[PDB]
Amino acid sequence: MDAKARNCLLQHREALEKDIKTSYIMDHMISDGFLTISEEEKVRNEPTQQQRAAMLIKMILKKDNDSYVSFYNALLHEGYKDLAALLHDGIPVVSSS
Repeated sequence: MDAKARNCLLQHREALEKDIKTSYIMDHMISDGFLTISEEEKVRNEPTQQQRAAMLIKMILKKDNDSYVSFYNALLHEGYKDLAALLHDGIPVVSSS
């Protein structure tokens, strides 16, 4: 069992905040079935500062780890293999061991 992978998505807020900002990528994913769509109408105007993209990412892992694996394939479906590798490179092993 790799618990570090769960921390990768939680610590990937600074990477997604600059790369993927609360948009179709984050919305089309949550509405995909991971979390109820009712949360979308809330996040739209619930947050006010950077916390907006901070609660949207935590919500992904806050539900289950299965949604985290889908987001990796959802980005590779178009052309995000660059950033997608960043997450898939820390989920399994770190670097040395």
